[PDB]
Amino acid sequence: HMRVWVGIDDTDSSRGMCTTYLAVLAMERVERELGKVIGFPRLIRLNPTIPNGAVSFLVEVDDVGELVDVVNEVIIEHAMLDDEKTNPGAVFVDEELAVKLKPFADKAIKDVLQIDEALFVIGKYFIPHLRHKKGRGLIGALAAVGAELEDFTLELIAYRYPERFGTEREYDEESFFDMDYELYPQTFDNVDWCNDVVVCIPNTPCPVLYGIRGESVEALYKAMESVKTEPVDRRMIFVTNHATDMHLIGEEEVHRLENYRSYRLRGRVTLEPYDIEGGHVFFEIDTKFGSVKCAAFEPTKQFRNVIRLLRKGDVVEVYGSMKKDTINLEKIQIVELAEIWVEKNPICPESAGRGQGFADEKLREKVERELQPGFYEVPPSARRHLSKPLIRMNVEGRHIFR
RNA sequence: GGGCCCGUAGCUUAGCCAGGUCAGAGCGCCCGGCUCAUAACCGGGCGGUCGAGGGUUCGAAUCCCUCCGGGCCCACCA
Ligand SMILES: Nc1ncnc2c1ncn2[C@@H]1O[C@H](COP(=O)(O)CP(=O)(O)OP(=O)(O)O)[C@@H](O)[C@H]1O
Ligand SMILES: N=C(N)NCCCCN
Repeated sequence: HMRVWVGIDDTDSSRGMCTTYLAVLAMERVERELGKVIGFPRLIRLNPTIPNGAVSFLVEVDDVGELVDVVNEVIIEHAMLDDEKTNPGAVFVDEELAVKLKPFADKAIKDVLQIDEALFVIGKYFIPHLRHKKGRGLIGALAAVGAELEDFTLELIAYRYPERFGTEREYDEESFFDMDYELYPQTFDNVDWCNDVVVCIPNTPCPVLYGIRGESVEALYKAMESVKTEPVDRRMIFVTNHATDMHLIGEEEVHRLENYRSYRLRGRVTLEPYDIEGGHVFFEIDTKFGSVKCAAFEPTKQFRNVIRLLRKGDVVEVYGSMKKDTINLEKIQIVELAEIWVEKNPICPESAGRGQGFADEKLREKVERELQPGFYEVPPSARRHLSKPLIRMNVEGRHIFR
């Protein structure tokens, strides 16, 4: 007998699968043909700005030889090897040898690595593996079996029947709101009571019927029963880093701010908020690094109404990814609020010269602002996987748009 | 005491000094859409009679007259 971590990534298509499904089909066979799969499989999300999830599951077979073969099959039948955007990869790391990968995984969640850095690893520990085509999978693969989970969450992922593949998903929508209604926060980020959307029911080719996140088996269990939906074929719970901010980089730990990575910076507003056709807002804040601009895009919705209130001077904390040199707000902290006054010519009942008063002074008044200090985030429909929703953070000044 | 600018939908604005698609647009906004993808025009829609008052003219947002509201500059007195 042997304990071994299986890891899979990049296997679906722009019309194929959900890599998580294959990992389940691989689990099914392993569970009835080689041994026993231990605990819940993990769905680890890697760097989200990559030019993205991976799966892993700890098994216990008698013979790793066969183990590989089996998981290779599923990968040679239920995997879209046709498309060119799909280059699968598989790893089998001995239980012990897991932790010794946490770094490599950390590096593939917060930065950008090339296939070599992954081969270099498989080599350092001579790790049984499966490359297909380019096998750019082997990156996520390892990463998935090395991802550290200090803070984690769960996700109940349901799948439809193969024959019901392609059809538009039916479900008594409303049953998810009765849902969110009584478990929340417990089960969360599943719906948007504001933008009126049921965010956990994808509209893709993947067999994924629904997908409910929460913080406990208890909640997920109650939830799965409490909701009306089309027949559920398979169903599995995944431990994930979903909603953990496990990709942000602290400004207190890097000199430059490269593109394709996520951070958390503090700064003063320099250039006021503004729009562009599309509802897209922008504003430049001053920082330790220098001139850094922030985007508060439209899908961000109800967030913009908060972003536009920022005035030159305000001290704020921006949470987001850096692309096009801009930091895409996932959330923002209003540290201190800068006061702003306005000048006006007095009246009897105007200006008469450069130095020749009017009275002598101009009417200076302190206009009260509305925007207020605290943590503001983007509403669920706009939620990013890794992005940690505030309902989870323990800090004050939280404004949770449910 | 004189010299100016500026005022079009809730905002920010094309048009205006070459007066005859008397109304374009972006944001917001109401309503929908999209997402396993942070996302640099996603859609429609309501909405203005062009600061007010008057004159010119077949005709004015558009040229002219003044007023209100903002707001600026140069002299001068002392
Ligand atoms: N840090 C990183 N740097 C570079 N490539 C990375 C990376 N982390 C992951 N990758 C690679 O990016 C590719 C992701 O492909 P997929 O896994 O198909 C996207 P997915 O999001 O997993 O597919 P899906 O959208 O159907 O869920 C894989 O090659 C993965 O190994
Ligand atoms: N709750 C989920 N399973 N998914 C919600 C994703 C929302 C952003 N697409």
